[PDB]
Amino acid sequence: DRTIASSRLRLLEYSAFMEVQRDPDTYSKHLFVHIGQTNPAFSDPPLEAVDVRQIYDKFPEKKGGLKELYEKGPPNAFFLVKFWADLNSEGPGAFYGVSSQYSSADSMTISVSTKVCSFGKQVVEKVETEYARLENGRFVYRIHRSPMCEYMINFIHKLKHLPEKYMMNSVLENFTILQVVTSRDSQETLLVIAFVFEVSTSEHGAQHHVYKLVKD
Ligand SMILES: C[C@H](NC(=O)N1CCc2c(cccc2-c2ccc(C(F)(F)F)cc2)C1)c1ccccc1
Repeated sequence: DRTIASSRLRLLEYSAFMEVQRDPDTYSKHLFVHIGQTNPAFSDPPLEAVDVRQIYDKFPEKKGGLKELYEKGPPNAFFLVKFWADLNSEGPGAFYGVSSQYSSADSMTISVSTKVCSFGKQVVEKVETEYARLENGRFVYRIHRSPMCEYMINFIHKLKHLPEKYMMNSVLENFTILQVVTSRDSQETLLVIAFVFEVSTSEHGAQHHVYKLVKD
């Protein structure tokens, strides 16, 4: 279906942004990485596969770690997403947030873990609980303007400081984010997304690419 979905849950949209208030009337918002709600086109080809074994070490090993999650399954829930971040956006106290939306055929309470990882070691984990709302023959879950942690704020600023993009990509090669969305009381896994990043060498802006994770 070329979507980031598992039978239990679907990630409709994902956004990481900075917002600034130019004047009291006007606010400017720049998106670092963006995934939008797109309709599946009949024409579209299947998602390519990446052997999960090959990305194990980019994420912590023991627990909350790909190998273990993937053994727990369900293996249809596991995806990989490659962002090309737009790093061309400033002042003190602009707001840094992450805004996402999910859809389901059921109503649950979902818990969203987000581990920022460096060199496969996790530097921080957020945990968010989100509740179901009903629309369109589906239940949706909205996460509005969730704050960015400061690690990531410092990382983005200092990463933008670097003189050349190829350096940025050198730093990014051991930067990952692992996101696991569970049902809160079940702790059943609904959706796991591994995230890897590259700086957009084009001025084309934010791009992404989705691959299914497999264990042949
Ligand atoms: C709730 C909050 N979520 C986050 O902080 N984040 C971080 C930033 C981020 C996220 C998702 C996708 C992409 C990015 C991102 C990464 C890199 C770059 C670039 F351009 F710099 F490479 C640009 C955008 C989610 C959180 C709080 C505490 C602990 C962990 C998480």
